[PDB]
Amino acid sequence: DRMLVLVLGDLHIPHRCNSLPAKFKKLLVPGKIQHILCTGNLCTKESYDYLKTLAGDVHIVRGDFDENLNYPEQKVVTVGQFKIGLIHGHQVIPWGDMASLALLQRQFDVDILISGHTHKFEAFEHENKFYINPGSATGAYNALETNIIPSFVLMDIQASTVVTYVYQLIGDDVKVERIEYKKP
Amino acid sequence: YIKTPLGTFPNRHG
Amino acid sequence: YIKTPLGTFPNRHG
Amino acid sequence: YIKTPLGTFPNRHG
Repeated sequence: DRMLVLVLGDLHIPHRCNSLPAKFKKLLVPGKIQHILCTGNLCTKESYDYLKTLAGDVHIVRGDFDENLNYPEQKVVTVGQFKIGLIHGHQVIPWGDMASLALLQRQFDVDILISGHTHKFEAFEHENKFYINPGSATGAYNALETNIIPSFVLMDIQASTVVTYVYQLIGDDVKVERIEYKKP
Repeated sequence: YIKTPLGTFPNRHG
Repeated sequence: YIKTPLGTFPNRHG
Repeated sequence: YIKTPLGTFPNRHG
């Protein structure tokens, strides 16, 4: 029996984007995803009370532009056989730095490390660990780029292999890519 | 294209 | 580097 | 050294 984990963040509504794309929103039927792991930058509780609608288990991490400060700056969870680490990623300098992200992986002692902020999607394995960045679901802009392709990641967890699906909205048609990771 | 829990969509990397 | 609530420290030398 | 949730690092010197 599969576990499906939704991974998304850097929404940045209302300031940077009005709402998540309807096309994305149509795919996230409530109940069909069991877990939700969010990198942060919602930022308003509008979205936090929205994410709750879609699944019973939802975890936020604190973003540098998140207004509810009680979110944890990082969270470690387990789903099936996978120990997952979650962090927004503004703590990593330079942004998305590999060596730094690796420490947080070993420090957190996780199989999969999720981080955001760079608004750039990543899903890859490094030294037998798997690193995910869902990118920005709204396509929100970062300090350096204005045409950022919206995207969110859905993890399919089956025993010791996670299948990671990324859906990025290029043009106005959802498109996806598969990346498979097995615990070593 | 590629099958997913949420439907079949084209491969970004065509 | 790693930005923490208690400082910002290099991960290694450099 | 100094112990943060994100790690333990030397105090940027001895």
